[PDB]
Amino acid sequence: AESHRLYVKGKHLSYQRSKRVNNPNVSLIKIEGVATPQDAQFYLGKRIAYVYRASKEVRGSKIRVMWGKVTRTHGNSGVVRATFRNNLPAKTFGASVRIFLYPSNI
Amino acid sequence: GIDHTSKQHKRSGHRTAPKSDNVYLKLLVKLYTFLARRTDAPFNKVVLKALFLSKINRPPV
Amino acid sequence: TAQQAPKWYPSEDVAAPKKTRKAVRPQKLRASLVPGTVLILLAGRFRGKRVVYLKHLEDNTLLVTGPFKVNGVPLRRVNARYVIATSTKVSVEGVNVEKFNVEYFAKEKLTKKEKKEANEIKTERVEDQKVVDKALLAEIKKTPLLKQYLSASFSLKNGDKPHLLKF
Amino acid sequence: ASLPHPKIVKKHTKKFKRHHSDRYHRVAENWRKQKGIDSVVRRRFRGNISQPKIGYGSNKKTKFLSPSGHKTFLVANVKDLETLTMHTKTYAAEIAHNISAKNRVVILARAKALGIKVTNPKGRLAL
Amino acid sequence: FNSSIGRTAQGKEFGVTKARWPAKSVKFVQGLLQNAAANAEAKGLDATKLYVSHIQVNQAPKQRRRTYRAHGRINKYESSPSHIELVVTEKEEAVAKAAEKKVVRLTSRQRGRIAAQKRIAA
Amino acid sequence: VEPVVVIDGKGHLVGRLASVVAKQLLNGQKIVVVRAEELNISGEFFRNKLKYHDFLRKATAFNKTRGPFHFRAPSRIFYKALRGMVSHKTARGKAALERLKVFEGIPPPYDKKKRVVVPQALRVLRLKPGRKYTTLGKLSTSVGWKYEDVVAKLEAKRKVSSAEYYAKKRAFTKKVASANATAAESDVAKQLAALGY
RNA sequence: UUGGCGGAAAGGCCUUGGGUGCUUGCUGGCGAAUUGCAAUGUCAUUUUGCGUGGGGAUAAAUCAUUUGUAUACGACUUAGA
RNA sequence: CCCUGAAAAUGGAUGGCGCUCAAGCGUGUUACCUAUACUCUACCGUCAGGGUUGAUAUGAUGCCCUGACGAGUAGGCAGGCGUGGAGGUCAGUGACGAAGCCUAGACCGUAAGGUCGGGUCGAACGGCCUCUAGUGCAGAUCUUGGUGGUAGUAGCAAAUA
RNA sequence: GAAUACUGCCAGCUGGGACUGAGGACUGCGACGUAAGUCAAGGAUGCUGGCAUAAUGGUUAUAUGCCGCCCGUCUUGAAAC
RNA sequence: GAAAUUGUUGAAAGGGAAGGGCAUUUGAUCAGACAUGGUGUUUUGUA
Ligand SMILES: [Mg+2]
Ligand SMILES: [Mg+2]
Repeated sequence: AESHRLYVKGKHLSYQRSKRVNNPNVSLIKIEGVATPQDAQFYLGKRIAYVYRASKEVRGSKIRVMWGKVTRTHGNSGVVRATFRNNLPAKTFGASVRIFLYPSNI
Repeated sequence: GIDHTSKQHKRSGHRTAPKSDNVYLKLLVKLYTFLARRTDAPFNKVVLKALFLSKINRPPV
Repeated sequence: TAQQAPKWYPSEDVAAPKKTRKAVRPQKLRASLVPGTVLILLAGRFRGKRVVYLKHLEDNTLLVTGPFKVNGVPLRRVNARYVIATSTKVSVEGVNVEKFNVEYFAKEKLTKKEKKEANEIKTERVEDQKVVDKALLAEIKKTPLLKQYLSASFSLKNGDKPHLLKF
Repeated sequence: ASLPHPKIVKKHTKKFKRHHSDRYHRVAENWRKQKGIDSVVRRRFRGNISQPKIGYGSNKKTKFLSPSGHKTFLVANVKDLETLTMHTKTYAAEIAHNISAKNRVVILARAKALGIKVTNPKGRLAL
Repeated sequence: FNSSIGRTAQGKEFGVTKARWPAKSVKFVQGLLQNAAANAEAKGLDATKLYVSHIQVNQAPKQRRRTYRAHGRINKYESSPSHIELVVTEKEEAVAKAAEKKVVRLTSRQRGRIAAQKRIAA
Repeated sequence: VEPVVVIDGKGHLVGRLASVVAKQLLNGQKIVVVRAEELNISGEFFRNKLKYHDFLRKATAFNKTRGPFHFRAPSRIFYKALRGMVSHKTARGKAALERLKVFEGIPPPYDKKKRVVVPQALRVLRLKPGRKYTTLGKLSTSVGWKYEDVVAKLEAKRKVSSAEYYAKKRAFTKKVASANATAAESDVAKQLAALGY
């Protein structure tokens, strides 16, 4: 067809933070479509990929991926907490990111 | 935080393993620490503690 | 001497591990996976394609087929955590899948010397595929539009919420 | 070829540098504790440099081990090298910096015969 | 070294405003340029492709005199002399080409994808 | 969900719209706000004129040129209210603010596009009926904006052209609705009705 | 390709005619495997350079000289085949 | 509750934007955010309580088991790192290159520090057990010596040329 | 004559998610079993894939998010005008 | 033949200082493990 998307779009909002101290080890993700923790409970444990590009070709590609997963819900509005192998570079606040449907329970 | 009722990390204040560098005294306290550990007699513990003592705590008899 | 010595050397004998208590009970699959279910492949080379599930294998994998005449997916095994069990059900009674096992799919592992600088199929595999898919498509022809459904790919459109979608 | 060990973890892999060693050239970056009465580093304010303490200490099963898994032992000649004959899987030899090349070839030959690992088998070598 | 010097129209060539005419420096530099051209023709160079490839100036030891200031004080009056060196070379052609081999590492999935593309197209 | 979101600023409250839009930019949504002369501020016109005069008094004493700049256009008033809610002095704030452009009227890049509203910042949904409000264009031309009438003339021309568009669109959709109704009650229509479409 | 309309930042919208390709509106035939149980598995647009081969056109500014409606110096205003 | 009473000097502060059935005031119910605090786990150290001379191989100040604890100026104590020189030892290193110096190169230690590779260089130096002291610097308007910014700056204009 | 709400109990069942895997022959307390034996009972094992190299990682420079006042001294109090 | 301080070359950043801490992107640079004993001799220098 014309669409081939097998993931859900999301936005990298910020780190986990207090009013004046942030914590880069936990990122905050807005998954689009979900507006409550009860709907966000479907997406727990799903893999997340941040997909970006670079000028230098490394192993056949100019596209590099950072992997992570959803761990828990955050707040009352469907924001989730996500942890990555290496933390997200904080210039990606507001950048798009992919939530895959695996590991599936359905 | 703990509301400590005592001084933390304090030494017991009783001298063990005597401050002398006498090798025969160290052999004697090795023998008597074996005896105090395993013979379950109070005499061995008493003489083991008396072996640690300094000169002014060991008056001549 | 430059360095003097260590007064004690550590022993070089390696100790044995303790006797473990982790036995292997078999995998308890989720309830939506019954044999004959149409699955959607979430990842892999054939991602977004709808296949039919036949047999639960020994290494917790699912035996699936396209059929190969419909969408070009061969006889294959997939992971149960990488599929979506749709509610669409066909009957796979009349297919002899006990031939396939974990030794049926062997990669014939490659040596470190054989490096592909620049750059085939088992005949046993191809007539096994031809035996099973002609038994599947006879069950496919009963209810309408299943051949078209299995040939078409799955993809998420704008406005599709997977937490609200029923498959 | 080393003895099996747990995963080596460094609690603080960054070097502890003296406060204002970046600021003044007369202040070397060897660690000194701030004994000042108003020092933010001594008072441990947020956003300042961290200080060395006993909590950063390495695991006793992991301490003094190279990433290869051996402990470095400095050697000066063949008789010093031969002390590691029965302890090859725990210690690795390192030729001292002041050994000449014509002795270094002898030490490397004897270590290769005895199966001993040398951590610097490239010093003063001509090609 | 240009703070508080005068401004001039002849810096428009170089996009600056502050420019001067250091006659003594020009005399010394052009004497060294003449000597280097003489060395080049003695060595047997082309004498038409020469460009000044290297030049640097750094400080010689100072030469000190005295200055007499009010209320009977002495200050310094020091000359700051120069060490100058320069190298003229012939302008050659393009330097080099044929860079590194850049050996590639591909996974089995990448190799299967490239083989699939090579099969699926011509 | 959208590449660019075009917001019709008419009938909106300035602070509530700015707090919606600033969060949208910080999340990464591109926003363009049109018709900035029709924003509303709650309160009397005299109260908001006094507020702007209190703001207009504030300037740097030794040099007025480096003081706070008092911008007079309604779009720049909205930009001031939004820059107050974005941390504009950082690189993240600058990158957020470059995803925004605010206009008086609807310029020709955006007069053929779709305009949306924000229902949690709409005056008729937020204020109690009876409370008094202002128009940002009236306040701005009271404090020194020069282009209130040329925007009105351009908006009149644009509305005439848009009504000419809408008449044709309405005629076409009535033809399409007539054909859909006559092509309904067939077998595919009843099967789609059973399946929910 | 024909005809319009659009100046707020128009640079876009509509329309006439023919060509050409596809059509999943409906019914068929062949292909796909081996990326080995997943690895973004690579499909977008931004700028520049160098080659082709096809058009298009053949300038000024500054320094120096000069002026004094200008001027600390720069700058400004003039003149000079 | 709101309003009058209610006047100060640079421009101005419920923190700012702003907010009017509030994003105000009174009150109630839930959900949610996060401290070096609490719970669980790992690791480091300290303290305490214990086990273990049996043969083989070492270290009994050793090895092992268990539990609790960890803020800190003035100050006290303990364990260590480094320097000049001395007794002993490694029949230590070295002109096939000692010492020194440079090195956004590598390794070890929580740290003081230690080790290696490369460059430069040219004649002595090191590990360990002990002994000894003119033994560790950022400051003292510290001492001696050297060098900057200021800065191509102030200026080099009395005595007719 | 019932139901339901509210509160409380179950040594009732069961689904999803995250972090941790310390220890290293055996010894103990138990459970299911007539027994052999088995087990979730004094701390993680089994199966599989890719790569085997700057890919992970270390160092260093830069960028981004948040934080960070100049040290020493006297002082009740120092970033101190 | 050190440092202060300086010249050239190279790399990098720079909207009213610079420097630092935690974390990661990007660029540059770099260490370690990769054999192992092994059924085995498909073997040459026959062990
Ligand atoms: Mg320094
Ligand atoms: Mg004078």
